[PDB]
Amino acid sequence: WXDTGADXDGXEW
Ligand SMILES: *C(=O)CCCCCCCCC
Repeated sequence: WXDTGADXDGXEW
């Protein structure tokens, strides 16, 4: 869990 969103570059998935 974490895989689907570090706080900035991308978003969810
Ligand atoms: C949450 O997304 C944790 C990531 C799961 C790690 C599973 C190991 C993968 C390499 C064997």
